[PDB]
Amino acid sequence: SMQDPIADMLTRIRNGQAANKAAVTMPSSKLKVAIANVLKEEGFIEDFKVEGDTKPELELTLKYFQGKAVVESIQRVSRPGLRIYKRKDELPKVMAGLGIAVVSTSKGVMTDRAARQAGLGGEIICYVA
Amino acid sequence: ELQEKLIAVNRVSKTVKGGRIFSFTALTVVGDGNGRVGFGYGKAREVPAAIQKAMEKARRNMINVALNNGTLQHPVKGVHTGSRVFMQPASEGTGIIAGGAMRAVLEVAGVHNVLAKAYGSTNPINVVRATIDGLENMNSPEMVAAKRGK
Amino acid sequence: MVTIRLARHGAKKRPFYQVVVADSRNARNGRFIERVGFFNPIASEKEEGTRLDLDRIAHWVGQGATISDRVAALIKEVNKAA
Amino acid sequence: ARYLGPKLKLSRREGTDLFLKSGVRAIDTKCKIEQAPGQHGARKPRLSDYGVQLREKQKVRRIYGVLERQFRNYYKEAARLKGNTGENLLALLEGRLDNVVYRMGFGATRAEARQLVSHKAIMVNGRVVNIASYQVSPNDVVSIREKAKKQSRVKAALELAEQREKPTWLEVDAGKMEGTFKRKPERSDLSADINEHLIVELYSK
Amino acid sequence: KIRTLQGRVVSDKMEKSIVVAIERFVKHPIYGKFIKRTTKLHVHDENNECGIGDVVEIRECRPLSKTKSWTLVRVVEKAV
Amino acid sequence: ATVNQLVRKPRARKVAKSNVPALEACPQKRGVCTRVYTTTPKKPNSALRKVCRVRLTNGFEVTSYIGGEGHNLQEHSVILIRGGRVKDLPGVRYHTVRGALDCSGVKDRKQARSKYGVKRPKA
RNA sequence: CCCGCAGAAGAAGCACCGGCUAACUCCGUGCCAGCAGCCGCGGUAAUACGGAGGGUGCAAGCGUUAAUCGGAAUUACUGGGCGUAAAGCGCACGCAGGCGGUUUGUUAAGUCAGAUGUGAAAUCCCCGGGCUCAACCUGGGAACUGCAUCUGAUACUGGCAA
RNA sequence: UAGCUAGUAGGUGGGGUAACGGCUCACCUAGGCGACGAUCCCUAGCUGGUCUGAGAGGAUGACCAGCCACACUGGAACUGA
Repeated sequence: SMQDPIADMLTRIRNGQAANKAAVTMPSSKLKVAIANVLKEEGFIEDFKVEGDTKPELELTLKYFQGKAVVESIQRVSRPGLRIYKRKDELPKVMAGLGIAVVSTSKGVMTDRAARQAGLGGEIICYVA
Repeated sequence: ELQEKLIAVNRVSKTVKGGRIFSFTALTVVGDGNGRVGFGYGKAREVPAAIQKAMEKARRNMINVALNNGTLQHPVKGVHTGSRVFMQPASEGTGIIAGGAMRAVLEVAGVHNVLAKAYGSTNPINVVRATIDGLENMNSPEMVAAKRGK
Repeated sequence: MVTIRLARHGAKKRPFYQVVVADSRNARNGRFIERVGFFNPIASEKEEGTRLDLDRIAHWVGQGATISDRVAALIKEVNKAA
Repeated sequence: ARYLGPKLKLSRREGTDLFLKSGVRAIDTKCKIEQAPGQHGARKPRLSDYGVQLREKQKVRRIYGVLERQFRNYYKEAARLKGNTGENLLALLEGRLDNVVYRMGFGATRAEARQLVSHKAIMVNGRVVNIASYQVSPNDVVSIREKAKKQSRVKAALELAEQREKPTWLEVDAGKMEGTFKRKPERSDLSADINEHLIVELYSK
Repeated sequence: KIRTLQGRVVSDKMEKSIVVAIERFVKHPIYGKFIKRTTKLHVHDENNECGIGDVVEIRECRPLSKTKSWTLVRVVEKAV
Repeated sequence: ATVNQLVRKPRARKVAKSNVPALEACPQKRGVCTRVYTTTPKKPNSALRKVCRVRLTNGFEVTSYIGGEGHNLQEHSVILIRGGRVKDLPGVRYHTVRGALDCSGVKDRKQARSKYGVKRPKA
């Protein structure tokens, strides 16, 4: 059956961006809202909201500037069959720092920059082009 | 002042009722030393006119490639048919290191120093149009800045 | 016993000694416990070329080490001042 | 070592004045430029890219009169040090004692400067230097002792020196056939014909 | 303090003897996977207190006999 | 393949046996030879070519080709064998060493002097 | 290591010259004589076989071989592939392994911070010193990419309870 | 190369080493190891390192250091710290 919802919605938003939709809906969890909050504070995704108690779900809206898409590429690096772990000095820099990196730390989940000032290592989730 | 330089040339055949009749083909790129590099492809009966036809066709298919100083900014992938390429900035010095049928198309771009390498099968016709769209997919900080805050 | 001997590492016709503390039964330049200093006989006009650490050799004398003739002459030559 | 051969053969083959003959009549009858000698060297050879690289290497090598192994070691040392590779390589190569002796003007050709060096002539800090592979250090003194004094060769060289440009980084001095070294030379003063990057590209492969 | 390890019995009972196994994760030096690894010792006990399928700590001491070098101190979660 | 499949069984290399069953990775060996042969080449070319059968000191028996112009080999004599293969004749992977031990060199050869091992004349 | 003696004296060779890879023209040989690492070149005009002259590459050395690695993404983890080429078992059913929906507490076993002990001295590296110059010797740092212990961090997996 | 192992695995008491010890003795138990490679074959001294490649790796253990095991081929001890 299903093995991960993180990969599920990452693939979902990628395919939605390719097909040029305007709304994506999926169930919710604390990890989901945390990752959505981080993405929105950085600014790839427009906004988010939640509805429902017994069956809560999230909704996301993409972003456009002209006909060219915004999310150029995306892929989940950590898989439930193989883990990845990096020290402080080993935080990779995608796209020579132009891009973003999702890191889960002891102090929470945030961008790579604040981790670098705080000098804390943790988990790696996805690479945004 | 635009530059030019030949790459390769090979014969072909048709084998029509009378017998084997031949023709020639040529390919060439152009560059102004400040990006904005295109290429062309054409065929004729003999080389002296074939190369001229190739160059006269090459004036089309212009593109615009952002460049920084003298080196390329960030790595880029490239895929087409059965060839793949890889690049890396290597700021300052060390010139340009790259294989054949790749040196010319990059030299006219104006970059005086860069590091790159091509993967897989490397027939020259297919290898070109890989660095082209690779540079097409390139982004400088201004464009990404234009869609996210600062 | 425990002694303070001399060993060399230099090229032919160009000595370079290195005073060290080790066991008597071992070889000249082989196993050793801890380096303590060095001496350059040919040396030059330059002042540098004769250094030791008085504290460590004093401690090792306290622990029960002995002395060799050349190193004794050297330390008498330098002492704290001479 | 050393070349020991017909020098204008290499002058003609390269296709540019190599400054290594340096007589008084720097005229055509000496050289016969743009001929490319040989049995039938009249024909244009239609160089290729690898040929361009090899010819540039030949030019840069013969101008400074060095064999292969020394050049490879020089490239290794230049690459080890920091900074731009080509500029560092040229700056390092310029520092050879024979070249600075020639540029001071105590000779006419680099080869004759080396001949003077090998015969225990040039003096520094009151100590004789034997070899031309010596690397000069900043803020040194170049001079000639008294055994080789009153030799007409040095006077003739001094008189013919002024036809050159007297590079700024070095002080011409020469009031009493005595000089003074100042600093490492740089890109601006040396001729801009030589292209650095191609040598590095050649050693890349 | 005194270093300790925790394990599982999965063993028969001889006269004053139990066998224990312990587990821990490790990172493979090549492929990056994590694989469960098992190691086995032999223990000298007292009054054959523990039983099959019980969780118990362990510590080392003087070598008593062949392959027997550790002894128990405390037992926690008695029985299954 | 998935990572579990690898940690169950690792990858495998290839032995890649070399082209010289002369073995012992020794560039040169010594032989005694027994007799001389002449045999035809393959289709696209045609001439006469000389070979020789050598019974080495390691118990191996192989056949080698002799290059040059003329030779002085009969019955049994001491020669030197080096690496290198001839594509034309099928069944030979060796070149006899000219101008060494007992195989005397060619005469009058002037161009390409170093090979064939003949005392270069200084006049 | 310095000083002196008329003294040019006493001192240069070796590979390649069709493409791959820098440089060509004549004479004799004419499916014989032969080369060659792959393509293969030779029956009357060889830029490839033998000689001569020129050219090209390194030089107190230069070519031949033997052996190791990358070019090889041709064992593919970082980094490949399975409709038609070398490749999906004939199908199902299920132990041992691997991996798991979604909440709230506890736990510090993974994991991450900080400190301490330990990874012998040569070498590999960076600033300098010395032998007329380097090779070579050497003063001080750097890393030995781990191991063990102690104190902390609780977002994710792990053990617990609902 | 799919089953190996009775001083083999423990307990009780004596003897022998500088010392715990199946290090050896008499008795009592029914065990120990193994698919996360036991037994059985072929092959090789081991590291700080060396060479190569950008990194990962891949071969290798020449001299200089560190440690073992070996003195015609099999076995024993006296002497001595």
